[PDB]
Amino acid sequence: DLVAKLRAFHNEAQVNPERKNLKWIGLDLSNGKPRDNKQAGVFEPTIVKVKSLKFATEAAITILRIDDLIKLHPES
Amino acid sequence: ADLQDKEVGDGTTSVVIIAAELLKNADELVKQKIHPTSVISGYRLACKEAVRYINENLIVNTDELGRDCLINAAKTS
Amino acid sequence: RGKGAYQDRDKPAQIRFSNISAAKAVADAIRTSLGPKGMDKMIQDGKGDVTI
Ligand SMILES: Nc1ncnc2c1ncn2[C@@H]1O[C@H](COP(=O)(O)OP(=O)(O)O)[C@@H](O)[C@H]1O
Ligand SMILES: [Mg+2]
Repeated sequence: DLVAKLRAFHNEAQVNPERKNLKWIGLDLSNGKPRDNKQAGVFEPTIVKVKSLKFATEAAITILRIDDLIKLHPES
Repeated sequence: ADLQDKEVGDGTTSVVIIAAELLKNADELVKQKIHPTSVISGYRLACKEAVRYINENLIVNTDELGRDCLINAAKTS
Repeated sequence: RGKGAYQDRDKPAQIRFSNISAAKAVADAIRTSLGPKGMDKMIQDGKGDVTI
C-alpha cells in the first residue's frame, strides 16, 4: 500500500504540471504514510544516488554477460 | 560495496540491494528468450536517463537552505 | 588386382578420430562466445583466481 500510495503521488506530479511539489514525497517510517521529505528534512547528497546507479548497473551488467562457468579443480 | 564506501562513503547497503535486484529482474527477461545484449543495452540507457532525470528535476540547491541543510543531511545519515 | 593393402593396424585411425573429436569439442565449447551476440565465460583457476 505504501509504495502504491507513494507511486500514485509521484505519478500525479509528472502528469500534472501544477502538482510538481509532489516530487519531494517520500516515506515516513515512524507513522507509515507518505510525507514531503524535503520539508521533513530527509536529504541525501546527490552523488550518493548517482554513483549508486552507475556502480550497480555496471556490476549487474558484468554478471549478466556470463553464460558459462569453468571451475578448474585445485592442483592440491 | 567496498568501492562505494571509498568513493562516496554512504549508500553502501543500497547499492548492493539495487544491483542484486537489477540482476534478478534482468535474468527474468533472459529466461523469456530476450538476448542479454538487449537487456544490457536497455539497462545502460535507463541508467543514463535516470542520472539525467535526477540532475534536472530532483536536485535541491543547498544555498536555499543554509546551515539547516547540512544538519538535516547529517541527521538523515 | 581386386583387393588392396589390408591395413591391419587400426591404431592410426583411432588416433585421428580422437584428435578430431577433441578439436570439435573445443570448437563447440567456444562457439557460444562468437559475434556481437556472444556471451563471456567465467573461468576460476585452481588457485581461485577468477577471470571473465
Ligand atoms: N528520517 C528518515 N525518514 C525516512 N527515510 C529515511 C530517513 N532517514 C533515512 N532514510 C532512508 O533510509 C535509507 C537508509 O540508508 P542506509 O542503510 O543508512 O545507507 P547505506 O546504504 O549507506 O547503509 C536511506 O536510503 C534513506 O533514504
Ligand atoms: Mg546510510
